Amino acid sequence: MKILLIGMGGTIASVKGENGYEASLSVKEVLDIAGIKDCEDCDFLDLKNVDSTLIQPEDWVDLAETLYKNVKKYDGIIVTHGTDTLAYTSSMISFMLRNPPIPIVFTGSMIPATEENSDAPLNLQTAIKFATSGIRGVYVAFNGKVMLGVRTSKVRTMSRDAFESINYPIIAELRGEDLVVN
Amino acid sequence: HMAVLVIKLIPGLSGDIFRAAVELGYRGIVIEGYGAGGIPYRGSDLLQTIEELSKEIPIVMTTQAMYDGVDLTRYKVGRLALRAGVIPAGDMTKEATVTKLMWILGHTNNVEEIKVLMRKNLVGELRD
Repeated sequence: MKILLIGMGGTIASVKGENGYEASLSVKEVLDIAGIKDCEDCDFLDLKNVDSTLIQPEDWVDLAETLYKNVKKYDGIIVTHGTDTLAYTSSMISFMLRNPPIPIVFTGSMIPATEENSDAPLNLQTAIKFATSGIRGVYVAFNGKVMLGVRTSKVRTMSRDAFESINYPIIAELRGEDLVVN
Repeated sequence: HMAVLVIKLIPGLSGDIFRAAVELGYRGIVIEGYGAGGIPYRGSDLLQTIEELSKEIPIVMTTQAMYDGVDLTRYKVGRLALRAGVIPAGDMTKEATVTKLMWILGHTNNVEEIKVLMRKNLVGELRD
């Protein structure tokens, strides 16, 4: 029932202006604009609002501490993140939060949630479905697939199918409203 | 977090930059090798440089290829790299390899200890 969404920024939350500025949506605003209206009993925490290319190892320490202080309070946690370093973060958090009590699911999107053809809604709904599965650990949700976080790599730079599980089976895959684990 | 350097192996690559890295205070080095992994045993001073440095800092070997891991027992260049003290990354992703090494270095600086840990499946990253 109870999910925490933690925002780190990234393309999913990006908003650019004709006058050249670049702004960012809080994680609650991302979900709203993505049209996710059935995420009830969800809390929101904005940890960062950065292009993930800026991420440094200090950010992993801060994220891990924040995760540690929430894993007992929620049944699942979702972290929205830019795709450029998403797999470094999911990998480091896997080593830092050794075997957590709940699913922690990193996700993002190749197209800002503000665009009408965005992959944000699919990725958020996949993450939300898995964060309720009772399957503990650190994962990445992307393009309808759930992948072990410490086995995930960004494989494409300009395609919706940006991430793959390398040398390890995909954990679950979306078919309709159902995550299938085999 | 400790500073690690990641260098892609290319034809003719020298041990130069590796000494410079150690001299700069880098605490670990990852080399993306070819195929199943290894170090050229002639044509450069790279292997001799690594024999020395692998004693001071962990030198880890992964692959530039995307799929299947390294296996340094497979070829002479791999077995010689092992003899030189190279730590294999097995079937880990590059992101797991880098972050795992960084995480380990937070806890220890003993290269032989780092080597046991890199080779141990800590959280599902590796087939050991």
